[PDB]
Amino acid sequence: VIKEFMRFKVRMEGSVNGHEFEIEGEGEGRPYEGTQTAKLKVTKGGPLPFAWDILSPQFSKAYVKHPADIPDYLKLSFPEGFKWERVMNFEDGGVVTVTQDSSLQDGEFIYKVKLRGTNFPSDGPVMQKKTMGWEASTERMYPGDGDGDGEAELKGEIKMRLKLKDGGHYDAEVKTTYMAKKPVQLPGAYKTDIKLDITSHNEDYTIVEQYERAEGRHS
Ligand SMILES: [Ca+2]
Ligand SMILES: [Ca+2]
Repeated sequence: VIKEFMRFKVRMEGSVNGHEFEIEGEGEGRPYEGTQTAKLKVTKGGPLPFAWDILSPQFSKAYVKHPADIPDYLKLSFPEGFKWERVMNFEDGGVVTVTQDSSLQDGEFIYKVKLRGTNFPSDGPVMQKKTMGWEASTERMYPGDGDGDGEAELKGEIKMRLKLKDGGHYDAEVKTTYMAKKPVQLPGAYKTDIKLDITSHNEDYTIVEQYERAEGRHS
């Protein structure tokens, strides 16, 4: 059901420091090559009064290139799909919590995202729009119980670093649990190398295009 070229549609509803917004977008990519693009539009609550960069990692793990000897748990979960739940703890106390549902309908992936950002300092780089994209990251994957049923799901941990417009960096610690909707084979521990670029945007980041390349490899 996962072809060599796949499209997706995404909707996000969120709030950051109480500012509510909605985003609708579409994407496409090559799931076995690990590459994908997305075009997002802010349909309500724009222009966003905070940095786009805290949203960009929430817009697609079916598109991670995996070697044949690492089970591709998230690809195997389809057509039913999977859910994920993420916490990002930023170094100045801001927090982003995300929940997401991924399914396959009419030959396309369907993503539904709910996001809540809290406690960003009013004078910090997120609320002041002083960020300039993510450095490449490495997510460390491992099987572990993330939902209290006693059975392992797939967990990931990332140390992420955002570049600052005025010079410097700004760090976040991220934990995600990925949960298949049907029983499928979990891998052992491995790592995923990820690089996400904003490839174009209008001046106020209400229409934004992203590109991501992601590849799983042995530890
Ligand atoms: Ca579990
Ligand atoms: Ca479970």
